[PDB]
Amino acid sequence: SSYSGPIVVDPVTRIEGHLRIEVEVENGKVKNAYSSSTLFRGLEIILKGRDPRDAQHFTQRTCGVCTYTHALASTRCVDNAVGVHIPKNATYIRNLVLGAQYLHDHIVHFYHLHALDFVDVTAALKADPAKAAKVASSISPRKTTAADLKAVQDKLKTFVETGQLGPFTNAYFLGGHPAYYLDPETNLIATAHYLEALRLQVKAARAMAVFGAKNPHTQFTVVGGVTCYDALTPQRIAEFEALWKETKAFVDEVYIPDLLVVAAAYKDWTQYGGTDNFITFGEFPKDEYDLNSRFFKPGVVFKRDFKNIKPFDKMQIEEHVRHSWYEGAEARHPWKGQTQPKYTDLHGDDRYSWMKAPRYMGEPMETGPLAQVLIAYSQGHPKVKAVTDAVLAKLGVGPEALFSTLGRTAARGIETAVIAEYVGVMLQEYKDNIAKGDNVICAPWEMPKQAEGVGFVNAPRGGLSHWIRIEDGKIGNFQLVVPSTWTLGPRCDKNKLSPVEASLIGTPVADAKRPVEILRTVHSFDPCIACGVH
Amino acid sequence: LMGPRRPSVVYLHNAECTGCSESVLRAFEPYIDTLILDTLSLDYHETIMAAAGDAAEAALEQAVNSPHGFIAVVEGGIPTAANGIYGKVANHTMLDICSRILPKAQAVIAYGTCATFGGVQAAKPNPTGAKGVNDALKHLGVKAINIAGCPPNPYNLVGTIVYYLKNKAAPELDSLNRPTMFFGQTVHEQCPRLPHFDAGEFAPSFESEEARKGWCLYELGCKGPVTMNNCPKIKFNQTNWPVDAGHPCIGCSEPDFWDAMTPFYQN
Ligand code: SF4
Ligand code: SF4
Ligand code: F3S
Ligand SMILES: [Mg+2]
Repeated sequence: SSYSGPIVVDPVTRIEGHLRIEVEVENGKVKNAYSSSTLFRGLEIILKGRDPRDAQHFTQRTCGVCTYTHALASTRCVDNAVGVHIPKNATYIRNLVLGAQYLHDHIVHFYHLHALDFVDVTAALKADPAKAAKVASSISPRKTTAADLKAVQDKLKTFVETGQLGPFTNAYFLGGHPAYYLDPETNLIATAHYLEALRLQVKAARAMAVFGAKNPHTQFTVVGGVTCYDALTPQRIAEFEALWKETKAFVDEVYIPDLLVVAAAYKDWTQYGGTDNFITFGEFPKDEYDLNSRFFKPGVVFKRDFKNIKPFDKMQIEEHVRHSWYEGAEARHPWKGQTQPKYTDLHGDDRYSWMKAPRYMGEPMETGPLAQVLIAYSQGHPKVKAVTDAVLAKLGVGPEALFSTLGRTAARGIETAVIAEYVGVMLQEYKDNIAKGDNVICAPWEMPKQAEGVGFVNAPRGGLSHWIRIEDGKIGNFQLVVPSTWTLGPRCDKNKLSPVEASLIGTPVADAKRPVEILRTVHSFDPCIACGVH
Repeated sequence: LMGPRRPSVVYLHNAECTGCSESVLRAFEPYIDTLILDTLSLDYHETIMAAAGDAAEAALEQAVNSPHGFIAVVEGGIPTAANGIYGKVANHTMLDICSRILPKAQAVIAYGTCATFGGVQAAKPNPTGAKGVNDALKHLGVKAINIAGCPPNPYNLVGTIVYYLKNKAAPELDSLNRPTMFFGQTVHEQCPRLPHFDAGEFAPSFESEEARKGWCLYELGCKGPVTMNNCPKIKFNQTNWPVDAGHPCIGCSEPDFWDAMTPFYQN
């Protein structure tokens, strides 16, 4: 019958970094999958022996998509190792830059990385812009007119008629494709908003630079707090607040309504891409030394048992190498980590990736927006509960819909909406604290000769941790365990498929030469291979 | 993907963190939509292109072999150790990919310190043998214009492309092959804290009242005096730059800065 045989997708585009996905398909459905990360840099090797204060500048260059997040994780890690308790204002400013990062990151992911799996941009040219404008105005309080959308259509028409399709060259939707479902008018609205998002994200990123010097790769964190005395001024706070407000409006008025319209059209995608286990670290602390003080709390769930959320024990993480291109087969806790590259080529000695395979109590764990949202929901988080219930009700689906590619994509929008609102709460608290006369942003500290430290960040892709062993006041060991490592790393020495590999089993493939269904699931995890491998 | 009227750009990703690609998305006046729809034809770019896998490979071959010619923009260092094995795309080493494609380009721009000078993965002990593009490909005659920084100011990329399209040639380049129109001044000579430097008014710590008052960050490690870039002039995101945020320059537009400029908090 249908296709039986291998499919390889190399490069996987519209991700960060260098990913090769291999699947075996039987009768048009995926029966096996391998997640192969094909670039190694070795930042952990490079850090050895250096000044712990330098680590955040190197590790920030783990990734420029999730920029700032590694600087924050390393600074939390060295703050922890030195035993410094940073001032309240440093926590606020660090938290505000992080909230801005999530909004930038998720908006770009949905439009610029994910949406071409679901939107036929060329079909937008046949749409009726008056009909499209009525649809757009019914899903958003933002009023869109026929002329608004005709402007987009005319621009796209001129682009396509030049024959230079640029980033749309060889798109899987060109010519039509059976797994693309949208009508012309919905394709035109999504395309209009893709283009709009290209300029809105400039403002979303600018918000990070107001306090954080620049985007990408911020430069305002130090051990002990932050450096940006200008961030205390009413002028910088007003500039941030105006950019945040505009970004939140876009989230609420453009991204979430689009996400819901697309999800409604692709409701069969509730049936693919599910996973069993979830881990999240919590984010936006009131207390840098207490994860349970975070607005989102840490937690662990096995086999979708959300009635029995397990506390997160940081000692139950081990990183496997048996199916990775490193020496040997021994899993290691990151305070005893090892990064000893040894390449065997694809499936040589059963090894096929430069990512290690993190396991929690021996199990493969999804992390990222779906873990953060589901675990916060199950902890009774009122804001997460209110918008996930509203999203479920709009879509007319039950909560089991969330254990899927569609649900993961929706969770990314839910977390964006919730964080966009919480950034305003954080901003008010920050303003309040300045008004009490607290203008301190950095605290003094001393470097110990020997210490261990760990820093935890829940980044846009999930639980990030940096682990340091200080020896003679220098980096004796520095290990990064990154969200995409959890999600997209390979099998472990118990041969358990990782979340992305397992989630791919059962994927239908209508056309093996244009396997957009594989990209829909892989992209729903928002892979970052520079992150996962470092 | 191309042919006609807009100049073709092939954008390659080697050993990189994608911060340089992100920096281009921050392009301002012109913005990135103007750049991709009006100015240029972006014919290959793994971060945002629609095609994947074989379809993406075919898009790349069509662009590189075009009789109309293409410009290459390259992000990331080339890993050369172990015969290039540490970095592959479509199961080809990055070294082989770049060796085959870049000699066919009408012009090559190395964008970001990794592509220009080797960058973060080339820092000691350089396990993957990462090299900048011109070092890696010297023997093939490749001479990329180097636009340095980690990441660079995207103003400097668009300014170099526009110059090239107008004048059919590279602008004046310094001895590191960087355009002098952007890299001809130290960041220090342009810095607002220079009067404090001259007066020997240095912040002794980040928590100090001197730091609050905006005194010079040289004692806290600032590499402004040895770094060529236009940061204080152009700023980033139309609003800020490191020492206006209170933090020293870490020298990120300079070759080997990860080893030359460290420890970052010492001078
Ligand atoms: S130059 Fe810096 S920002 Fe650009 S790819 Fe390299 S590490 Fe990333
Ligand atoms: S802060 Fe840095 S760039 Fe500015 S005057 Fe001092 S040493 Fe120079
Ligand atoms: S760190 Fe880099 S961004 Fe400019 S201020 Fe120094 S050259
Ligand atoms: Mg690691």
